[PDB]
Amino acid sequence: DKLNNLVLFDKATYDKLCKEVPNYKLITPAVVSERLKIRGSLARAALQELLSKGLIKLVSKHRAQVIYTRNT
Amino acid sequence: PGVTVKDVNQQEFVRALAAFLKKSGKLKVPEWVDTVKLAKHKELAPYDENWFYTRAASTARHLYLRGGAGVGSMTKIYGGRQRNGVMPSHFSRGSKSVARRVLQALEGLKMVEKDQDGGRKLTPQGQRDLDRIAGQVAAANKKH
Amino acid sequence: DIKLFGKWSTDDVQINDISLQDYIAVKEKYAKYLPHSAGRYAAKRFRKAQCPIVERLTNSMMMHGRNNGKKLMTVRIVKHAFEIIHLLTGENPLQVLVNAIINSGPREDSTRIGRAGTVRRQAVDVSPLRRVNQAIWLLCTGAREAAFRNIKTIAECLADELINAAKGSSNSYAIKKKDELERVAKSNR
Amino acid sequence: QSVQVFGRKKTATAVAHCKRGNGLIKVNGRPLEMIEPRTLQYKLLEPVLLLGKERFAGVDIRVRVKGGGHVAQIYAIRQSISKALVAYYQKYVDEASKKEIKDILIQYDRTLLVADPRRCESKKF
Amino acid sequence: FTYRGVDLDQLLDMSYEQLMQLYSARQRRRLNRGLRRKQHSLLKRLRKAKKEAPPMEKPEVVKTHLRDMIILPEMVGSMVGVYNGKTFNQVEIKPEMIGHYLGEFSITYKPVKHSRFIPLK
Amino acid sequence: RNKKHQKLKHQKEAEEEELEIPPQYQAGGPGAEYKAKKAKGDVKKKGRPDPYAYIPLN
Amino acid sequence: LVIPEKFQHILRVLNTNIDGRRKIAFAITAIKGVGRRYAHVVLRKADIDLTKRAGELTEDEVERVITIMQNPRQYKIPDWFLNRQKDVKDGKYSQVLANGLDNKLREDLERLKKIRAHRGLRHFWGL
Amino acid sequence: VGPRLSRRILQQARQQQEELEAERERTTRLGP
Amino acid sequence: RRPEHGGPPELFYDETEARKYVRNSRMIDIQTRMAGRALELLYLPENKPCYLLDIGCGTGLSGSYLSDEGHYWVGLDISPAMLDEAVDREIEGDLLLGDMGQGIPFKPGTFDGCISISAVQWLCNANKKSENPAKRLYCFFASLFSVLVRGSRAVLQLYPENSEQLELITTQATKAGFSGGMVVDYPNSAKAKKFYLCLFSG
RNA sequence: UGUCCUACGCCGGCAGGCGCGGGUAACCCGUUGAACCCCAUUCGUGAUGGGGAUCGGGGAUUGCAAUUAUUCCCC
Ligand SMILES: Nc1ncnc2c1ncn2[C@@H]1O[C@H](CSCC[C@H](N)C(=O)O)[C@@H](O)[C@H]1O
Repeated sequence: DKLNNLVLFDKATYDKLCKEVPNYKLITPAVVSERLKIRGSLARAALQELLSKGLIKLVSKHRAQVIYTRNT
Repeated sequence: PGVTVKDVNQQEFVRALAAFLKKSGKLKVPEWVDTVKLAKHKELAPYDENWFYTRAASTARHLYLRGGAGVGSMTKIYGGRQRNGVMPSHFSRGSKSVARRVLQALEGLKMVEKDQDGGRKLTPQGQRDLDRIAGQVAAANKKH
Repeated sequence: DIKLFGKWSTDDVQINDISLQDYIAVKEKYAKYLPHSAGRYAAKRFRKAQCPIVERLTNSMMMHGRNNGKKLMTVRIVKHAFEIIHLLTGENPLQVLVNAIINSGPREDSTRIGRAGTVRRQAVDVSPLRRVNQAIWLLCTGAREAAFRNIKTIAECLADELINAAKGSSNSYAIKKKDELERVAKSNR
Repeated sequence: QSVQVFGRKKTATAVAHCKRGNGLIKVNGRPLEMIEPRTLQYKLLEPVLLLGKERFAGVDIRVRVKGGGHVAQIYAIRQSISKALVAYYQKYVDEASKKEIKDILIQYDRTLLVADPRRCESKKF
Repeated sequence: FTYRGVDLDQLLDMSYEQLMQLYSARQRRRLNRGLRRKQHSLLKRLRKAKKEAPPMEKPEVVKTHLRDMIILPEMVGSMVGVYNGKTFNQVEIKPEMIGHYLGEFSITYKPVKHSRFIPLK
Repeated sequence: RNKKHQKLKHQKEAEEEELEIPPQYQAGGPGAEYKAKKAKGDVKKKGRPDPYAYIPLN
Repeated sequence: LVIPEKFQHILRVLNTNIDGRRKIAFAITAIKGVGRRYAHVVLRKADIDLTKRAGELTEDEVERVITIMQNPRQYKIPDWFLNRQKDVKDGKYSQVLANGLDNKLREDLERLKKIRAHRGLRHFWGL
Repeated sequence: VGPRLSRRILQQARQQQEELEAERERTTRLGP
Repeated sequence: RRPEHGGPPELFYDETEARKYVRNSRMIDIQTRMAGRALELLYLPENKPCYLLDIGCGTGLSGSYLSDEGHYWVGLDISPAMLDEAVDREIEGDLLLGDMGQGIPFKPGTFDGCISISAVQWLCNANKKSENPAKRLYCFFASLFSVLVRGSRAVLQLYPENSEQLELITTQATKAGFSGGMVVDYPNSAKAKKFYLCLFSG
């Protein structure tokens, strides 16, 4: 029915993100938003933050689609 | 040997020239900078709060690429598509006062001057500054 | 070596089905840099068997009105689809593309005949050209009606449909519609 | 020594001048690698990639392009550069290189040297 | 009552030329473009109707075809009849009527005020 | 052209029913008054109910 | 980042509810009398980060933005940009927001009904 | 080619020739 | 171009088509006033309780209209997705899953009225080799004449794609003993031309 | 296509206003700097930043005259 995606990081959500996102083999805003039940703009912000800390590898950048994946 | 404006990426050049004109800080910023739409076909105010420096950088570049442009030419350049309600869309020009204020601010910085046959055109010293910032773009991009 | 998007090779591409070697044109003469060619592959009959198959996907994603004529958007879509399918699967994207094409084309169709009131269905065979065409159409429809109102983009849904039809798992749209068509053909011999 | 050729598309025209040089490519005074649509960038870059940068290392070209749209202009540009190199290696360089290069272009793509004569149809009352 | 923070007494005492700014853009453009001979004509007729009235009750009714008069504060209290195409509507000019046209107060059209087979055999 | 199309589509329907009738008798035992002359449509009357058609079954 | 300890899911301003789980520049538009343009200009005059979400504004921020929307002319918001420019009874420039919008609307309808012009009579004959 | 497209091509090539060949007050007095 | 050409009703009416049907405002509005016309087209007496069949019930909005008027009804359908979203709609009457052409499993002398909405057109064509539309229609119409009360009425709404379908349907109806006719609502219209085969047992 | 098309200068946020030039025309608008498209930002499945109808206030413009909203602009 009506989705109730979180607008901001909860504590358990942030911890689960930080220790379960960096092993997915495919990192896009859509997959994190759908399987973490979060708003996609904050999904993009979280992915940008994980890229900023040097832990996730960007593959290609676009205005339409951005894709990341694991370092190793 | 010196790289020109026409020798680099235009978007990075425009952003670097915007940073240049922002750090100079001597353009006459209008009092209505945060309360206007840039054309009648817009739907919101510009999302980048210091849009004036970006617009002035792009204006300077456009005069470099083609001289003799007045206010009407720059309103033609930044014109877009008005969605007329439930009625078919059309091409609409930009706002004249914003283009005029950009041109007069660039004249106040002495980068841009009039000519005898028409509108505004580039000064030699502003053209030196523009070649300098273009070389900075090429060094920051093509040598990296 | 000619490469799709500068990073995808067509030398290791092996086509499995004997039926379609002349009708899936991706080899050393059909290898192109980009799925855009401005080609007139439809001015004469059977010319579109010489069209490279990524150009056929690119030509078949320009559907439902708004997207007509927008081919650069579609070249972008299939490019991002190739990157994401390579990341998710770990091998050559073009290979599972031709795999999903082979596994998605129906082999036995039904035709509707009638005289007056009495309308019945007779099972008939399919041309290889129609096999490839229907596989392309069903995959494009699967991706398109797969996304349409969700957070997932068009490229992710296209790549997921392409994987799900490459391995032939029943969660794919194209293999479901193909199985339905083959079932009604078997019931209407 | 220099030659001047042209290529065309629906309405887009490209005029290419080919002179002895060192391997810099100018279109409308702008470099080849900076023309706006990157999605068609390899469509702009196919003659160089098929022939190698070593065949362009002793030549320079400048192309003026007028008419058409983005894609039509790109196709006219690639036709212009291919015809310019063919004309130059025909006139001032030996003919065997010109024939083998012409064969390479025409086996990869006929529209690199033969114009597509398709235009918009007229509507009659 | 007040109109744009101005009372009727000095509104009558205000000029013709700087009353213009108090009105809306349509009225201001009309007052820019002058008034015609019929306008001052019916102004004189309503003034004559006000002059010959006994001072206890309302004056007599002045009737006209002319639907594109703007109601000015001079006309407040007058008894005006406007032709709506077939009949005359008689209306008292209130102070609240201070901006509109006369033709708004006599509408020229009327409101529009606008079983299944069952088988027996 | 679409006029004659529709008109004799209706005429074929009527002819097929009229040819259904005699073998139906053997083996076993329409808005014309509501048609508008000015336009294609369906005009209401006061004496009769809303527009309809009754084709009885034999 | 993470949720602040004073994240307001529901805001109660101008006798109207605000959904706090949204950007501020549209949670402002959630009430009547303000759309996207006036919300953006109010927030730029108020010097508030528009990237920030609505639910994490402090009491000083909400009271100053409420203060600015009640008296926009004082904070150099221009005359032309306002909702009501010349009130008919008392000529002055303002911005009616929550209940004053409904007040001025229904009293304008009553004014058009009392004078028996075409517009008011037609509107009330429409129902 | 046809008239219009060839005309545009010819003028374009002429302008390119002149811009390749490219790369003070009027004489107000008669005698120096 | 038309749903009939999709194939058997068990395959065209899958879950996705059901979810597009339930979220469709035109379907709701038109099929609601068709249920109204169907219930008004049989002369069942006013203030008299009656028992009805609502075949081709699909969503049960026709059943919701029958229950709105106070009357009780039994739903019969072939697609499971239609019955799933109908029970999801919390309709009052009882549903049943079964093909109508094979025969309606009810005892004779049972129902005061029958209402069929957009379903009889599906029995005019054969989607299997074992299928034969003439005998299927004969069986289904004989099952109507069996399970109905003698003297009850059955309204049968349809949108015949040509006159051959009408020819075969009417022949199989008149050879099953049914007496009645055709109410062609708004005959010369196009967007409101709706065919209603009205039947009764004597 | 153009003696109403318009370059340019000044004012106003916009419609618009003022002045001064070209064009009876491949000569000036005009190298017709069109939109889709392309590249970055915000948005995140929400009758929601989709969609704009219908209204409230004000300004401007063409007309002898805009009321029953001529047309345009802002909220
Ligand atoms: N032979 C058959 N037996 C039973 N049901 C059938 C059938 N052929 C078609 N149907 C049914 O006819 C329906 C058409 S959809 C009708 C929906 C309904 N009128 C409403 O809107 O409430 C489907 O539910 C389908 O399953």
